[PDB]
Amino acid sequence: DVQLQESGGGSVQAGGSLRLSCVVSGLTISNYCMRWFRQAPGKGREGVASINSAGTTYYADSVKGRFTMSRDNAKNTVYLDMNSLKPEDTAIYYCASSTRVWGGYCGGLDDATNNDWGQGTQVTVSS
Repeated sequence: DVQLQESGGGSVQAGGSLRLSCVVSGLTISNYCMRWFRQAPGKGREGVASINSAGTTYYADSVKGRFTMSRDNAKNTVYLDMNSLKPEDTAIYYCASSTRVWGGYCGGLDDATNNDWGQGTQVTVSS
């Protein structure tokens, strides 16, 4: 039974940084593509970052450089470090594992199929 629990969302001002956490239960996160998605207000859910079993990371065009994803295997937890946040980063950030893919590789960033999903965490970035 795969459970993902996000935390660390909050209000921050543009320029600032935040760190999100996603604690995973029922899977070893090293063996899967783990992912961050987000849904901005009124918008469809979008891919943000992902990390394959080799710990290689891929990032969406709009966040590359600024955002970084990593992994802590002893805690079975996945992080997103968001640096130089902008008003457009305001969204519910959701963590996911590509549970139903055989392989440790990642689908495309915007590939919301094959996943178990957490519940989301709110990030608000004021001007």
